[PDB]
Amino acid sequence: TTEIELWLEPRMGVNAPTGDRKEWYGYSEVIHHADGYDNNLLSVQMPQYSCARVQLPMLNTDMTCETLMMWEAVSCKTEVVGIGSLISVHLLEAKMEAGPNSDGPSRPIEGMNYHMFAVGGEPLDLQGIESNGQTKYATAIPAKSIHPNDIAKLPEEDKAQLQGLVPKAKAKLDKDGFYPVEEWSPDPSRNENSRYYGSFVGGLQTPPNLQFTNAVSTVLLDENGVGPLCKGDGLFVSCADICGVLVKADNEAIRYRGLPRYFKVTLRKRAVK
Amino acid sequence: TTEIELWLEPRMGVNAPTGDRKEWYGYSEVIHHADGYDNNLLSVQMPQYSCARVQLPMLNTDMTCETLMMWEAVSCKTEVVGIGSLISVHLLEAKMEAGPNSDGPSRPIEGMNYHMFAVGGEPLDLQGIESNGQTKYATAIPAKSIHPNDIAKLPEEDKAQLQGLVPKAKAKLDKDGFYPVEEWSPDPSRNENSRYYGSFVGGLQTPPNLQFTNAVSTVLLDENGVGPLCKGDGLFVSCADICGVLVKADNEAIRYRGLPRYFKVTLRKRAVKN
Amino acid sequence: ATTEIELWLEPRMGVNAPTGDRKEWYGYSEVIHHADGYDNNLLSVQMPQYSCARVQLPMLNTDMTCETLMMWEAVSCKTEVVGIGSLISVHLLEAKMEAGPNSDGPSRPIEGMNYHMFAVGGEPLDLQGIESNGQTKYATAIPAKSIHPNDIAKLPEEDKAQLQGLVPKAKAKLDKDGFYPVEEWSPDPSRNENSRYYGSFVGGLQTPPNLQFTNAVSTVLLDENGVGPLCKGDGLFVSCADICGVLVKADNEAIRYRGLPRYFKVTLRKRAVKN
Amino acid sequence: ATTEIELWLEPRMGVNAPTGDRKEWYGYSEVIHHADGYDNNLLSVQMPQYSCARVQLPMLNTDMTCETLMMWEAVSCKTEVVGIGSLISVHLLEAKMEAGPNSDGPSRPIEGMNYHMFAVGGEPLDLQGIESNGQTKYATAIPAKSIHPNDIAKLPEEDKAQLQGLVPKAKAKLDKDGFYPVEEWSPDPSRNENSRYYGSFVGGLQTPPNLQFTNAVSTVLLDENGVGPLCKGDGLFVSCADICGVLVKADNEAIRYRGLPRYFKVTLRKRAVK
Amino acid sequence: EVLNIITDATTEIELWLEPRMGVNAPTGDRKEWYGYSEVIHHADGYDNNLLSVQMPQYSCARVQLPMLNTDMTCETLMMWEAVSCKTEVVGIGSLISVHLLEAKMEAGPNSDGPSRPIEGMNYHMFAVGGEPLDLQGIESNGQTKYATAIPAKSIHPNDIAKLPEEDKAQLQGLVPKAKAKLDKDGFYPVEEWSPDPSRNENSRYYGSFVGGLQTPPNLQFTNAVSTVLLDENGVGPLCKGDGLFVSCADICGVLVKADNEAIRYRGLPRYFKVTLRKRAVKN
Ligand SMILES: [Mg+2]
Ligand SMILES: [Mg+2]
Ligand SMILES: [Mg+2]
Ligand SMILES: [Mg+2]
Ligand SMILES: [Mg+2]
Repeated sequence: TTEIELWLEPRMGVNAPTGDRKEWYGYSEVIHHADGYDNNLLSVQMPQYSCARVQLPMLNTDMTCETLMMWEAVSCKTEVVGIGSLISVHLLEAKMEAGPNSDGPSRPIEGMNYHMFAVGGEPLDLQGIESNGQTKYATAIPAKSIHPNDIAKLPEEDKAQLQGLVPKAKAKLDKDGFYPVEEWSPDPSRNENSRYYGSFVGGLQTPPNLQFTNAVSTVLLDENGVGPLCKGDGLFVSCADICGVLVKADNEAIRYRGLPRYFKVTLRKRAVK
Repeated sequence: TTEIELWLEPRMGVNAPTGDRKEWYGYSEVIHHADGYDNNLLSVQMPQYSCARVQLPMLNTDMTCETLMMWEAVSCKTEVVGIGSLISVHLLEAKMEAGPNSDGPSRPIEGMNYHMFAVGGEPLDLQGIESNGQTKYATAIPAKSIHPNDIAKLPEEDKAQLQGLVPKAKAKLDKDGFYPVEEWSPDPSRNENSRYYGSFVGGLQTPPNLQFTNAVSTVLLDENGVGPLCKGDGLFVSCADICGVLVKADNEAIRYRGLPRYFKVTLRKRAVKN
Repeated sequence: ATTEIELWLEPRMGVNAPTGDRKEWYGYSEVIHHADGYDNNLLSVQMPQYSCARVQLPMLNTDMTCETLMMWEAVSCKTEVVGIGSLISVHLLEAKMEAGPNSDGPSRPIEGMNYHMFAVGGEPLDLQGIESNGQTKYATAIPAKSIHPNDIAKLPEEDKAQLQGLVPKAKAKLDKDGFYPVEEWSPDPSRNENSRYYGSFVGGLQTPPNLQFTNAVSTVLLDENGVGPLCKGDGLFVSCADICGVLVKADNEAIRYRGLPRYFKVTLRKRAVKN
Repeated sequence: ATTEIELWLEPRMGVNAPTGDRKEWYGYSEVIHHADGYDNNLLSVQMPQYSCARVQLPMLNTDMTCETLMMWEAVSCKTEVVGIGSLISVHLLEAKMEAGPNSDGPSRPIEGMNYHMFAVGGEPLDLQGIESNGQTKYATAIPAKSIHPNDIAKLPEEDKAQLQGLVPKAKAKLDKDGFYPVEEWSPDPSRNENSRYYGSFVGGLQTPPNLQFTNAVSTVLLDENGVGPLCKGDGLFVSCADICGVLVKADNEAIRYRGLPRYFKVTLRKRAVK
Repeated sequence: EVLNIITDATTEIELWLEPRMGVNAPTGDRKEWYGYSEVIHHADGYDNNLLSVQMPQYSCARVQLPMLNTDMTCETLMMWEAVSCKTEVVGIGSLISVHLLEAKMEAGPNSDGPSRPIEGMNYHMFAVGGEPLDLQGIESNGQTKYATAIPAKSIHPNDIAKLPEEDKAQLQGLVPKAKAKLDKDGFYPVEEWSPDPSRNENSRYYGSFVGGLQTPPNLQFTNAVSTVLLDENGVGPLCKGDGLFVSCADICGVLVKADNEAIRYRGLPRYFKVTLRKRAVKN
């Protein structure tokens, strides 16, 4: 038996409280309707998956032996923190929800809620897609994010295929704040050594629906009673928690809002062949 | 136990990234309110079911034996991929969700959500229906789609019957991207060797509600512990996943949007009476 | 010992046949306005009704005088609303456009009130009558095209406000297809001891319709003592009503209800009873 | 050994009888305006109330002084709201039309607040008082048409803001039908040991009413020790309240609450007690 | 070290927790709005200082249980173990009111219709533990201006983390130093403090949130359900010092002012009934 705790901070676009965008950590950069067509869509405008690898106590001195020991993740407790902050109606720079001569409340955080968490023994497998195959993305050296066609490398005239399923558009979630949610999803064709759980509610004004409790556990064992086996004695957790949007007052454009997620994974030892 | 994996790409109307409509693959053609009355409704304006038959390993050397082996589908995992892409508020040509002089976001994908998947040992049985019996449909040779009255062959003065249940309007889901969702539904009076599961949320602005996970399975065994029996060593898989609509900015017409679905079907060998 | 029974029930939303002047709106209701029943007489074609049918089962007993008889017992059923995919249409005929007045957008889809109920019993489903407005004016026909609670209760005109509560005399059996309007009749929970009914309702004019369809789900009809509905006279009685929303006309924004057909598959067994 | 009990509870939305001047709006409330209770005295007919009734059961004991006595024990119940189909009406008398000003569209259907609760017990249901506005003005008549929390707590006027929280003195028994308003009284969870109540609430003015009806479902009334409500005095007490939405008037856009009758079927058995 | 249960070994506890939406007492100038928050405007906290009365807070209370051990230096002692509890929000029916004082009218400009009912954000949580509930701090806006009084009427996450002004944007993520214990009624704002899942090993909390300004409130109430407080090992919270700690917060929606369309939060009281048993422990 053993237990592992850690926090995953949100990666909505502004992924660090530094630089010019310092004051909007935990948010995305402002997004307009023609972005990606009038201009190049920035990394800071695309909410990304969070990820982390935890080094577990190394179990095998000689890895050449036929019978080895491995950490097996049996269950997990996970929770999104800071949900109470979403009741705010005094949001900075946010649009007022009232008539022209009023002094009413600001728009609260509302809209798209995308929530996923994953526990596995190796990086999460991702499948790429594009809502618009010809969306213009900015490029920097080094790269601040990675998009499906950076791997599939289809000709520019063939990028409409990315609106369906491109088998070459696959990747591993091997870097935090690097894979945009709107382009990558957990790959159901793989992820045999991982468990992921996701839900999505669209719309711009949809009421956010979130729960939080410390009395619920997610069992990670499969039908055979075997959970994720941590290769290299590494535990891989990943998440994504878009909780809604903020509506700017001046031009009504939006930023996504994310919240931190907590993990407590319970592991046992298993002998493998 | 053997597992079979495959993807079913969406057939919303623009069913291939080729031609003039190449850039809107995975979407439908633009739809206006008077389409089908002011003109002929196009096949690219009607989302259709996706289907595929998978050839399984041949099991029998002689089909006249009283006892034969058949592949039995016992369970399945299925998932709609690309759900995170539905958060986009920078959609091409989409209507802006803000005031007249603003520079706000675009409408995200929202509206009708029609999600169904099916696993069987033979093509899925379909039942035809029309919301408007007198809807005008375009015709090409060869046909790009098939409609209920193409089989029922009712006189034009009797097509209002298709707004109810016309028993002669039956078909098998035997062609990918051919049977429109708005005209064909899984036939509950048949499909004894298939299992289908469907859900529908209407409206044009409804927030889409979707889930994705790899820790959930659907048991395909019936009350007698028998799953679909693959006739001719063929596993038949069907789906249709309308995830909402995109609203044009210039004239506010809509395109349906669909997403690919994945299948992992678990099968075993069963001996049956012949 | 065992038998299965299949049948369809076509919707009875008002226009109950693809014949006559209203032929093209079979499966819909007649157009309804806010003052109908007040400035004019409300028509039966404007009132969705329950669908019902009696299925003749194989005869079980020869001498009906015998002390011990045999009855068919419905144990389970599968039921499904077919044609749900047609509700995605945004090109509905004569429908209001869902966009700015100077656009060329889609039509309003079928949305709004969803009233879904099905029933299986050994006798006609017992109904209880009610009125949302006691003084609603209903058209009169001989023979009648529909029946209303006061046709049975027969209260004086000045006492019809009682029908907005519960009038015990306002009771009937669902004994005629396309005859008992939904807005006036409900399953009677004070009876129906030999029937099983399951119903749900979601109101509003713009509510998104929420419907499911599958063939891997059954409904067990046995009660807490393991007894299902016993078919009297060797007759199986099925009932249903499936309002899936409304259509909004473009010219004056009035509405029509819309329904879809429902399928039944009931499994029955033989059961001995005392006469 | 075992008995069954049936009874109907008619709604007490304000107009609590099909007699008098407000005869035609039985089953509804009186019209409610925003400034009512401030511009005037709020009427009892403007406040939906709980229904209740005591059902006399067969007498069991010839001497209430014996150490061992028999009592009726309610083990399970079947309850249903009737008339749900009537909520589809879009031709409500005097109701606001939901269409453009030049149109001839349908009326507003019944929608908005849904407050549904039923209770079964061996004695009157215990209630706890509250006020959303402590200084609400209530009309007075002799005999009283309803009762309010401060009629029992008897706080001075300048301290009535306490009733916007928890005032322990504002307690009462549901001992009179069409007498205790819903907006002032809730079931008291600090008591009601000999009762079972089940309630739900969806607010707002335009929320779609969501209701179900079936005769295949029962509610078990036993507690964790397998004991149900014991009927003191051989009397069974049932209570309810079923606000199903509001009607909006066309002329001033004010509202009436609308309720529906509720049916009860309670199964009882004989139990010996000390 | 938890041992076995001792089989007068049980007891029951009841109490009410009144809402602390900001106006936390029916006294003073804000007396008439007890159970509500103070009026809130969009630019509050930016062009002025946000007040304690404008920030709904958690309710909490300690219940003194019967003393179990006379000699606290004994090797084997006994503690109260909370096994289950019933909890209920009272006054839910009051939320049907459409004649709310000073509330905006929901009708056309020349009409006389109903007021807006209570609707909007719903935040409902309750917690039962053997010690104060652990809290984790956060800020929706890092630079929100908060009014300060001596003594303080509420506490904010940066009062503990003590970050410099140019680093308060970290409070929009997870600042580990911003932790506290729910040890004071009407003092910890809901919009800044959440139950800390990295701690609270001796507490059980259950919460849900539905946002938006016009969302229909959805609440239930019944006396026929219990919440089992035992963990996976069959051990409920152990009450250190024979003290039972109950916490809650029940924002049920907002009231919209008619004159300027600004809002007040509204809360309702919550009831608790905790069942406890005697559990042996090793000191
Ligand atoms: Mg695989
Ligand atoms: Mg069949
Ligand atoms: Mg009866
Ligand atoms: Mg008590
Ligand atoms: Mg810990």
